Amino acid sequence: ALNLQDKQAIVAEVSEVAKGALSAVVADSRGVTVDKMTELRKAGREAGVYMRVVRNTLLRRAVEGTPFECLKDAFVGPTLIAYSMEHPGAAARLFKEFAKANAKFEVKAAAFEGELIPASQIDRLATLPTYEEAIARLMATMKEASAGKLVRTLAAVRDAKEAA
Amino acid sequence: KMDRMGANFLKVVNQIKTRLGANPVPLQLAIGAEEHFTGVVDLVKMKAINWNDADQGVTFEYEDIPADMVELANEWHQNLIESAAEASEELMEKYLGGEELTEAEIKGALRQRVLNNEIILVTCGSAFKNKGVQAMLDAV
Amino acid sequence: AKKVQAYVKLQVAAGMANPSPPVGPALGQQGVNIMEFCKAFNAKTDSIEKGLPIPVVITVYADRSFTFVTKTPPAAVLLKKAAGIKSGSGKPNKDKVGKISRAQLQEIAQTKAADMTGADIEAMTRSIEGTARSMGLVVED
Amino acid sequence: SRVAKAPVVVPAGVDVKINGQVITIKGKNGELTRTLNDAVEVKHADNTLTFGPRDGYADGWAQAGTARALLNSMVIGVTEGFTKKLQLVGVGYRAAVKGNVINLSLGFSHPVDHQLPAGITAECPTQTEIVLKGADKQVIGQVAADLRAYRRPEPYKGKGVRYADEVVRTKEAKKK
RNA sequence: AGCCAGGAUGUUGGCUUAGAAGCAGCCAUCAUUUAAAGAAAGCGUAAUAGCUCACUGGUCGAGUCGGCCUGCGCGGAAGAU
Repeated sequence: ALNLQDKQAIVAEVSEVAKGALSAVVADSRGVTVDKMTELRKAGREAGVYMRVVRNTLLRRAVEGTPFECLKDAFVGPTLIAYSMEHPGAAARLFKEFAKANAKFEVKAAAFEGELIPASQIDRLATLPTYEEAIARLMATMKEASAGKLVRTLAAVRDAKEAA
Repeated sequence: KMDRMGANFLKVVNQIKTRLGANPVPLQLAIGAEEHFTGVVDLVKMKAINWNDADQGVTFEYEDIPADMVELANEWHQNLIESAAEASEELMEKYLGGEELTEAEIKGALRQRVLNNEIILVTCGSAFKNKGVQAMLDAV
Repeated sequence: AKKVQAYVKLQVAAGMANPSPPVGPALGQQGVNIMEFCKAFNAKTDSIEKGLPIPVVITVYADRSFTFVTKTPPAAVLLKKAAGIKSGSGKPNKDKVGKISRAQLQEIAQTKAADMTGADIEAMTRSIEGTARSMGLVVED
Repeated sequence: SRVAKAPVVVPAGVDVKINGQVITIKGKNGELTRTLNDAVEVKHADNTLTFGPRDGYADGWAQAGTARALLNSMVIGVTEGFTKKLQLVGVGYRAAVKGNVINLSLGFSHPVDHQLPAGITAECPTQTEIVLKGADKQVIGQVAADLRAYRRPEPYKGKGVRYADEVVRTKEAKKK
C-alpha cells in the first residue's frame, strides 16, 4: 500500500542541502558519460561542491513542500544540479571546466542569492566569482576617480613643465 | 576474363600492390567491362584497339583514340612516366627538370625494372572472346 | 582521415615486448615499429621495474609512430605479490591459502594512486581490500 | 488501449470526405487514399477527428484503434511520403527503371520486369539503389515485398534485393 | 510500455585452462566517484573484441502488473466403396 520510502526520504535530504547551498547551477544533459561526471565530482568535493542528477519529480516536490532559494520552480527535461556549501562560487566554476569538453549549451540557468541567472549572463559572473579580487575591482573604479586621477595628472604635467 | 560480369580491372591492380607487395604498372588501360570490354587503350602511344571477329585485331595503328577515358588516362600515363623515371638517378633528374621523353626510352627504362625484378607491368584482355591476346604478346 | 586511433588496450611484461603475441597484428598493420616501440617502452617502465605485468594503452600517429600511457601495474597482481603467495586457491578465502597485512594493502593504494575510484586512500584501500580478499588472502592487522 | 484516442490533428486543410463509414483523404502529395470502416464512428470535429466504437461493441473497439492508425497514416502520406529504400547486394545485380516498370538483372536468364500499380513510382540513384515514392502506405511496402520476393537475401554472403537496410543475421559457410 | 540518454571504476577478481577473457567450469557473490551498473541475465570472434540486460534520469501523463480459484473454448486429433 505505497510502502516505498526512497522517494519520500530523498526529497527531504536534497531540500536541506539545496536550501543550505550558496550558489547553484541548473543544466540539462541527456547524452552524459560516466567519465566526465566522475572527474568533476572528484574535484568538486575538495571545493565543497556536490554535483547531482536527481528526479524532476523529486525536485518539483522539494519546491512544493518548502520555499526554495535555488529555484523559482523546476525546469522541463532532465535536470542536473551543481551546488556548493563552502566556497560560494564553486558550483558554476565546474560548468566552465565542463563546457570546454563535451557540451556547453547544456546550462539553462544558475541561481545567485536566489535570483535566476540565464545562460548568457552567468558566463561573465562565474568567470570571476572570488570576492577579494572583486572588491579590488569595485574599489579600482572609485579609487581612479577619488585620488588616482589627480596624482597621475600632476606627474604628467610636471614632466611637461621641466621639459620646456 | 573482363567480358564476365563483376569484373573491374583497377581493384585487381590495387590487390597486387596491397597483398602481394609489388607495384603494378598498368601498361594498358581498359575500355569497358562486361559487354563493353570491346576495346583497350595502349598507354605507350595513347591509342586504343578494337577486335570484331579475330581479324580486326590484325589492324594495329590509330584504330581508335581513348575517347572519354581521358581524365583517368592522364594520371596513369603520368604513372607510366613516373615508373620509367626511377630506374636511375639520370632519368629521374630529366623528369624533375621539366623535359619530355619517348616510347623507345619508356620501353628501355621499364624493361630494366621488369628484368631486375623491381616493377610488374600489368596488361589485360579476355582470352575467350578473342580480345587483346595479340596485344598481350607484344608486351611479352 | 589520418591513420590515428587512441587508447588501444595492451598488457605485456614491462620493457621486453618484441614478438607477435606481445605486439599483435595491429603494430604491423598500423605501420608501427616494434624496435622503436621497445626503446620508448623501456623509458617509462624502468622506474616501476621491468619484468612486471604492465598495463599500457597505445595512441597511434599516422607518421608510423606511437605514444603510450601506463595505468601502472594491476592492483590484483600487486597485492598478490606484496603478500608473497604464489597463486590463489580454487576455493579462495573460503578455503584460503595465505595472508596479507593492512600495511601491505595501503602500499598497493599508493602505487595505484590516482587510478583508484575511491574517495581517499582509506576508501581506495577499502576497494583493494575486496580484491585482496577475492584472491584468497586472509587479512592480518 | 491508449492509441484509439490519438485524434489526428489535420495539418494544413487536408480534404476530408466523410460518408459515415467510408473516408477519402484528398490533397496534394498523398492524394486520393480511401478506407471503409464499419463498426466505428468517425466524427470530423475541429480538425481533430473523433474515433470510437459504434454502439459500445466488444469487437468494435479493436477496429477503432485500426481506424485511427489508417487515418494518422494518410496524414503522414500527404505530409512526408513513404518507404523509399530498396537496394541490391553483391556481384552483378543491377537494375534500371523504365517508366513505371523496373527491369532488374537479378541473375535470372531473363532480366525481370516488374510493373508498378497506379499510385506509385520509382527511380534509381545508380543501378544498385532503388527509391520508391507513393501515395498509400500499404501499397508502397507491398511493392517492396513483391520485389523482395524475386530474391530473398541469401544468408552466407547476404546477396539479394534488400528492402530497407537490415534484413538478415548472416552466417558462416563451412564454419566448425 | 515505447522513444531518447547513461549503462561505469579496482578489474582481463581468484583459481583452473591452449584460451578462461562479465558471460566452459569451480570459489569468492565484494568494494568504489554514483543519480546508477549483478566481479553479470542472454546472444556473441566456441573465449580477446562487439550487441542487448535488469538498474538510472528525461520525453510520457494513466491506471498498471504478477499469482490463484473457476465456467466455456482451443490445439494435441492420421485409414480402407
